[PDB]
Amino acid sequence: YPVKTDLHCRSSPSTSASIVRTYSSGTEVQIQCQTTGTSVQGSNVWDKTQHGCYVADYYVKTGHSGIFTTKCGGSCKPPPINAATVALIKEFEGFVPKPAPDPIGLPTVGYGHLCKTKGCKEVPYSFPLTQETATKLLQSDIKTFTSCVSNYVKDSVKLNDNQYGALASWAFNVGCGNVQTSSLIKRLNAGENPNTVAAQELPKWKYAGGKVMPGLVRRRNAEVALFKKPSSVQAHPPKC
Ligand SMILES: [K+]
Repeated sequence: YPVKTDLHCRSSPSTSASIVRTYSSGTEVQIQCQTTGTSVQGSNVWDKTQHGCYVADYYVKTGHSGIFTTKCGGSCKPPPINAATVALIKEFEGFVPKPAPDPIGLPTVGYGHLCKTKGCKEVPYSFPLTQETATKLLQSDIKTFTSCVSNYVKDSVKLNDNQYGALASWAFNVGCGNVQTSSLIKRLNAGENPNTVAAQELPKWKYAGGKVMPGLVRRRNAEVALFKKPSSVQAHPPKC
């Protein structure tokens, strides 16, 4: 069932409970079970979703007002990437304020955003982009990659925000399928010291067309330096 608005998914069926994640308008939810809690726009019905958190049923488009399924009788979103990670991706992707005017093939904008159309009008920000809107665009794009990193790395392997951000930057560059089959993920999951794994594995990802690319050597070195940058903030597994 689609949510009718940006809808908070809470740890209990209560507007006072902590927010586990927020579903954007139109996102599909599957209802495990329903319960009663805080009245929202005249309905006290709350739905437990596929993520194990609770949403106000008023904002889920089901065709029902009352409880219609099992009575009851979460999983934190990966965090946004930090400032240092954004700065690294901007260094290596550059900044493009507007799409090339009449492009051959699909253009880029912002910080390495590949457009789906030549006009790129499906991007939800006005052209030209500013540093602010390029960053928001990047935070949206990077969700694919923080999601797959956080999926493939075991939850017993704690990564700080710099480590997580470095992997997100790598993943964005190489794609999730490559992350999944990487020795990097394998060695992290075997319990090897993360900084050692990163330092040894990331520099291997330097080849294009059988040829070592200086730009990739440079990027992997910057990703290694970010990975090893000390932090006491845990990013993986997510906390909420
Ligand atoms: K995981």
